[PDB]
Amino acid sequence: FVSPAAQKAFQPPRSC
Amino acid sequence: FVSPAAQKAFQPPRSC
Amino acid sequence: FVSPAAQKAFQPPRSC
Amino acid sequence: GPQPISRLEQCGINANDVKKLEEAGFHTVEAVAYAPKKELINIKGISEAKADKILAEAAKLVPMGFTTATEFHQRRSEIIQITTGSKELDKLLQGGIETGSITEMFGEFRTGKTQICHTLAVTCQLPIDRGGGEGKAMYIDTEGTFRPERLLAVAERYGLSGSDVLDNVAYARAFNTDHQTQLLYQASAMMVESRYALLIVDSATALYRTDYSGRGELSARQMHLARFLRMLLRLADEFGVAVVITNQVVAQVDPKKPIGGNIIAHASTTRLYLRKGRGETRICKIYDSPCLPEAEAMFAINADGVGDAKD
Amino acid sequence: GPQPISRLEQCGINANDVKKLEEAGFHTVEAVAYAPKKELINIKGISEAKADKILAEAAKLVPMGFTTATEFHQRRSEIIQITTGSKELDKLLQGGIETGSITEMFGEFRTGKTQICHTLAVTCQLPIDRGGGEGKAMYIDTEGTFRPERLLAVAERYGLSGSDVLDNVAYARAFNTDHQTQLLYQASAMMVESRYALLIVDSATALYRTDYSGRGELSARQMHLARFLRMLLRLADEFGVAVVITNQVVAQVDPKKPIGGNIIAHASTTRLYLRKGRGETRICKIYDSPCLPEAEAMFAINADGVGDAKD
Amino acid sequence: GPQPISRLEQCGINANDVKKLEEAGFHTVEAVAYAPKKELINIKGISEAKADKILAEAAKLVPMGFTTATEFHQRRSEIIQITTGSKELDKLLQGGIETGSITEMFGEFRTGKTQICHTLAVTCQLPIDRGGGEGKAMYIDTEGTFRPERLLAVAERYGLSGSDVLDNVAYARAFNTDHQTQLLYQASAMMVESRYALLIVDSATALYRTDYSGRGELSARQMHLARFLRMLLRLADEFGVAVVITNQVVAQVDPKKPIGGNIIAHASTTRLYLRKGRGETRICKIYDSPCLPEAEAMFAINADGVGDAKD
DNA sequence: GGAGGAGGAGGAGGAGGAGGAGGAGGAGGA
Ligand SMILES: Nc1ncnc2c1ncn2[C@@H]1O[C@H](COP(=O)(O)OP(=O)(O)OP(=O)(O)O)[C@@H](O)[C@H]1O
Ligand SMILES: Nc1ncnc2c1ncn2[C@@H]1O[C@H](COP(=O)(O)OP(=O)(O)OP(=O)(O)O)[C@@H](O)[C@H]1O
Ligand SMILES: Nc1ncnc2c1ncn2[C@@H]1O[C@H](COP(=O)(O)OP(=O)(O)OP(=O)(O)O)[C@@H](O)[C@H]1O
Ligand SMILES: [Ca+2]
Ligand SMILES: [Ca+2]
Ligand SMILES: [Ca+2]
Ligand SMILES: [Ca+2]
Ligand SMILES: [Ca+2]
Ligand SMILES: [Ca+2]
Repeated sequence: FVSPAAQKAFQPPRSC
Repeated sequence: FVSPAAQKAFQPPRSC
Repeated sequence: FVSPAAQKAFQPPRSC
Repeated sequence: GPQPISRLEQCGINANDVKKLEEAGFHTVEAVAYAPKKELINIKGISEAKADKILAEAAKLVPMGFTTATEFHQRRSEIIQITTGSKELDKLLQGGIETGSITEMFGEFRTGKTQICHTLAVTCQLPIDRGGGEGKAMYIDTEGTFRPERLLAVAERYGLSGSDVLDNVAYARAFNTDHQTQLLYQASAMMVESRYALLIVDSATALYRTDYSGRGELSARQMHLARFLRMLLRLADEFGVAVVITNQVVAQVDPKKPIGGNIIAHASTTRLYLRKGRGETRICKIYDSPCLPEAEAMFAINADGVGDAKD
Repeated sequence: GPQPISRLEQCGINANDVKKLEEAGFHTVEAVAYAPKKELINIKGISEAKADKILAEAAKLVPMGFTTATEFHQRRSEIIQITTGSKELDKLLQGGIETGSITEMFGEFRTGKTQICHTLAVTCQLPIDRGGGEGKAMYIDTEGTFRPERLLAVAERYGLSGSDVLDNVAYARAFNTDHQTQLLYQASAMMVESRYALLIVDSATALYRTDYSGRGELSARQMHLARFLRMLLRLADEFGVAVVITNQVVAQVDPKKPIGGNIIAHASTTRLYLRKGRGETRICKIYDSPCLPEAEAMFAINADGVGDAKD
Repeated sequence: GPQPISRLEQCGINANDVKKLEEAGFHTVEAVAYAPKKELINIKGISEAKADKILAEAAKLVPMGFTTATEFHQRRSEIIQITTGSKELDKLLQGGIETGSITEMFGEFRTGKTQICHTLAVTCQLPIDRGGGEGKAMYIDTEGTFRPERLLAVAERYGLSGSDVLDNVAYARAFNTDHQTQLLYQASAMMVESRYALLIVDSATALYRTDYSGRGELSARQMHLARFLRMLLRLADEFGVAVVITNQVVAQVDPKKPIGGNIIAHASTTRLYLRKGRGETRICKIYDSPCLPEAEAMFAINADGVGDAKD
């Protein structure tokens, strides 16, 4: 199965 | 073989 | 080889 | 806990087949799902089509797909770490002996491999609040050096019923390497009936050094050991127990190397190197781990098991 | 990116057939073009004539003819190389881990195979300006040694949102070799929906050593591994990801050899041999590559992933 | 006692096969059960199928499964500990020399390794009420320093018939390491016919230092010694005798180390380090044990064997 | 109505283990 959070597209990791 | 005392489920060890 | 006296069974040592 | 293999009958498997999966060593749905198609074909009554159905139905009951590191980080933050009875040692391991994984402790003689295993055998029965795992202890022993009196000593330290502590430690002595592997199949049967937190093989490699003496027996030796370690990982993934194996050392010809070759080194996730300190104190070093830095600690073997250095 | 297989419907393919190509694992036009006629015939509904049409139309949408080394040198000069988090290591690789290719890292235990994979899993999300690939990370794990806390450490070093970094790493655990290959077909489905830069199989050979234990299972073992490696090349050509597999070692009887035989050696374009240095430092050697000279470097495993030797 | 191997005939084994198991060194059902499948295949007449049946039937006559620490603590609380003839020494060992295990005593010259073995050879014949084992003594000697007059001295102290005491000590002199191992196979034959309580090898390592002189003979030396120690454990588990081996020492280059390497150190459960005191007094230290704390005692070599320090 | 015939095609590595060995005197004085 595909996790509903793994199906989401690549979001650029913000700065911390 | 399985010991008849090893087949028994985990009992929480009391306080002494 | 087995000694004929070593083949004999354990005898309880008497008291002296 | 894991799902008993009986749950396959409510999914389209003939109960006569579930019984055949039972003689092959499968007692949970997870063990059947994690198994290859090849492993089920090797069973007598099972055919090519049955294994396809058995695997398809098992796949539905246990998740074997992708997740996110977020979900996995959340699930791992809830994992049990059994206390080693030593604050300084638990701090080195960042909590204690981690479950669902294979931990290996090696060292010279007297360095505390059997003594840590006897402390772990008790402290795994402690409530999680006290640093335990709330499960039984399984102690496969290949040397004959299992001392229940060392368990009673650790029990008194934690104020537990010594009689009840000895009732939660399942003990088996292995006499050769074939027996050592055979005992793991019975372990899988028991771990469904009762809750176990820790599995101990002491020593996991001692018998391999003399069952396979020859020069040309080396490949067969490491292959048989690889299967044993593969089966330990099975029990760790199936039941979530903490597998703790011990290992003996050897001298460097060209200064102490653990035996077992690359097989034991790749398989164990955490490797603990134990040295002799002064008196009753010992030194534990992180020799290999995915998450812990290469550091050291100093514990002691006391009259009540493994504890902190009393000085 | 690649073209979704739906684009075949605008070319004369019945959408009922594109659905059958979907169950066979084809989700892009490239995957269907790169496929043999034989592979499509093995599908149920597809006939001899359909595959001829499906291949003919797929051939028009993706170029499969000759070009010049000039055009290929130009296109390759724009290829992404993901940073290894180590200047000295990136200089050895002349940029970093090269995408569209299979890179293999092997070595003894503790030498940093899992630690490099955890650094690569983060630094692939960096913007290309910082040495990344601006894509997600896929981490197929066959040992159970995936630690999301080691990702959060590498994230802090590059000042990235640890929560966002864990959201871009898709994690799957493989339990046997059949499952390990099955996970690659789902990988092909996911890589169309989202942008992935890196695929990690750790370890790609660990499970083959015990799934195929016998002496006569050797050919079947290397054949199954050859198909897995052939499928990794498929994903690397289809999506342009960087495939990074790890490998275990063995002892030389007549001093450390990677396992997998000639199959793994011919298939991997870059092979990285990792040794243990002193303390936390490790030594990476170019073991095989089409373009890099046989050289060495010295990196270190730090509290924030793989970095340069801190001394 | 153990079950004679003849009991396999009442279970489906051809008496012609039991005779072949006899020439291979198996004289009890336990010895055959504890044996690997591999060990029986190496016999001439035995086939793959026979060993499967022989092992299956042997498995039924002797328990080789799990029990509880309770049952094992109960069974161990009934184990015999032979007195060392010294109150202060017995208190150090918490009872005396424990049966079913390998005890090793090492030290410099004159420190009493041969003198303790001569006291143990007599006090093993005492009734259990007096601290004995009520069995015969077997004394494998590799140095030529077996003195029956030292047995007669210990007999007078306990008021036993010196002639009867010398009738219960079976003596063999080993001239090389091959002979030393060969004598253990004959030991297994004798221990079925008569009841033995104690087995003594003095010294267990003396001949290994010169049979394997070379630098490249080191692995072959420790391998041959490992098999000898593995066979001593066999006799200890099969017959429940107390195995007491002695060991020589060496100087530390970088102050007294026992020889035999890690093989002898891992194999022996209890290691006794003997020092020279003043006059006739000696100091025994617990060097390794699963249950005894690292402590010391002070015994003496008197005109009637090992006793307490007379002062 | 009738009347058979034609072979061929290789491949696939893996597996560490093993310590031991002591030695060497000297320097008067109120
Ligand atoms: N009750 C006790 N109190 C204190 N120290 C003890 C006690 N029992 C054993 N010890 C010490 O613990 C050490 C034995 O450690 P352990 O039994 O774990 O050995 P090990 O590492 O398994 O060795 P081996 O390779 O010989 O099996 C020895 O130093 C011994 O003196
Ligand atoms: N947080 C950390 N800080 C420092 N060093 C660490 C940290 N986590 C792990 N290490 C070190 O990294 C090494 C582990 O490397 P890694 O997990 O990549 O092993 P591997 O090559 O995959 O081994 P194996 O074949 O056993 O799986 C060990 O030396 C360990 O001590
Ligand atoms: N009858 C006796 N009465 C008193 N002391 C004795 C007597 N016989 C031997 N001894 C003393 O016992 C010591 C000999 O001990 P033993 O024979 O056990 O040596 P060991 O430890 O085996 O030495 P080695 O390594 O040389 O074989 C010597 O100090 C010797 O003087
Ligand atoms: Ca031990
Ligand atoms: Ca490992
Ligand atoms: Ca790893
Ligand atoms: Ca290559
Ligand atoms: Ca002697
Ligand atoms: Ca030992």
